[PDB]
Amino acid sequence: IDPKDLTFLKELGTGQFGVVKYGKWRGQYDVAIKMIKEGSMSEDEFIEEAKVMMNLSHEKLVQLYGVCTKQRPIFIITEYMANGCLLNYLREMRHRFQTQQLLEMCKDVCEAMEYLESKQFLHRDLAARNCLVNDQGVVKVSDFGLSRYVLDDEYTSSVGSKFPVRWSPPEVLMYSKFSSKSDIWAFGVLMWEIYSLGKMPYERFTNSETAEHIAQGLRLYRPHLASEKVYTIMYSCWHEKADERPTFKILLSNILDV
Amino acid sequence: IDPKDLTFLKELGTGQFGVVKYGKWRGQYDVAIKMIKEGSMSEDEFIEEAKVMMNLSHEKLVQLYGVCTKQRPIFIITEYMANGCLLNYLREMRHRFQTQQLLEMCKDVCEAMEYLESKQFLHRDLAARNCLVNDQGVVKVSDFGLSRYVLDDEYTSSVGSKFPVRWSPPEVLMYSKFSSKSDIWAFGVLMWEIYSLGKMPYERFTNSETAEHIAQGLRLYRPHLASEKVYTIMYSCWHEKADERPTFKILLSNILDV
Repeated sequence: IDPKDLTFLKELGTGQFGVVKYGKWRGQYDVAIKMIKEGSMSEDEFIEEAKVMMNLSHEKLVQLYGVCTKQRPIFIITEYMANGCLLNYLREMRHRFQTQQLLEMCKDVCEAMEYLESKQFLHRDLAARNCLVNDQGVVKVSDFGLSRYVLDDEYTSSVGSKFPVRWSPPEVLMYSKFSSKSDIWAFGVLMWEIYSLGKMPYERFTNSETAEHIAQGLRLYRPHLASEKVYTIMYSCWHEKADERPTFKILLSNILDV
Repeated sequence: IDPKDLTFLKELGTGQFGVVKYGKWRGQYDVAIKMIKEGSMSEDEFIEEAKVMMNLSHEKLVQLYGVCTKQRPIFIITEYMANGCLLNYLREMRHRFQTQQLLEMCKDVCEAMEYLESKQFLHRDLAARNCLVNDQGVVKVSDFGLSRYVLDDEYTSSVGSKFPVRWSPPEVLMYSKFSSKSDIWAFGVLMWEIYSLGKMPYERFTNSETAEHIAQGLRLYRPHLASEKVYTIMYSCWHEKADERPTFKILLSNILDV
């Protein structure tokens, strides 16, 4: 797909596969190049997923411009985000953050998650680490792709694994019950990450300890920067009964009038 | 611990935790700084494994210098390797090798592996992608960070996410039974990678067909740049019956004999 030759300057780092560099595609589009390894991925494996992900377009989703559908480290080309990942942004030196802009971030993410919701597309791993910020301060969700879809009512996929845990519903922390409502739980933790200015969820807990506590009733406390209403919103995402959880559509409305 | 008395440069090697970056340490030690991430993994956790890794040392093992687990993002500095990973090395400008350079590389890796074996430390992910090459052309094995210094000879794990199936023996393919002989198998495949000049194992297969292929007792074909003798040593690594697969000391003695 992507004409393998384009401008290239430095690199960025890593997300879910390998090294992501930087360059200019079509002499007008700034891009980040996601590299794999010619010993795992292939032009025949992701062709399906590539087309499907390109079906995902929204100003709040980091866009996949194209992929080098050939063989060797797959040179996938995405939207260059000048300010890096949200996690590093929140902790930014000069913490000049007002609740006004803090909420805007939750809004940018919610809009993106809202359209993914509508499009019936699960993110699987929603967290501030998987969100990028561009030169304008706009937060857009990325690291989606191998992120699941849905079918009759659920699935299984890779049996046995290590999930992020903190951003996961008690359902998944035990028998990996991923659903439309799984991303909802993680979105609340993300909101928490936002109002926490980068604070890692469940700090002072281990993964095994965090897992046991969520089931018993343990939840995230209100961050000093969040208002009572903002805490209500993020907390609606954590009902152990997935059915009682709101949609990104509702989550979007409530956020718009806080 | 390590006070950040480093500078900054550019892109570098990767690992399942992430990529690394360039800098100089305590005068003139070229280092590649890897991130473990923010909060996710805590200072206390890595401390043990850090002590354990720094106790490892062989000129054919990429050395860990220190840990910068200073609350915020945990960093690790390993020795910088100018030519990058062996996989990239095998395909790039250096492509024009000779059997002499191919066997030398297998020896470098077998020297580092024999050493790990004597220290009961297993490398659960040996592949060409995990080896790095310095400016002298020396090949060193890396990314054995998460690897386990298993006290007991039989090893059990947690497992999930995905598996580098193309370098795994059937008992790892079936229930993650890693041991010394699991590395031997993976090393044997690495040899096939060296000799086929950086080609991916079973590229027309899928992770599932590869498992079926191995289940039939079939392995990786003799590459045109390997003698019947060189093929005999790598082929031994894939015996199926774990106890019929040679030790790294024997493999190294085989390699030397020529």
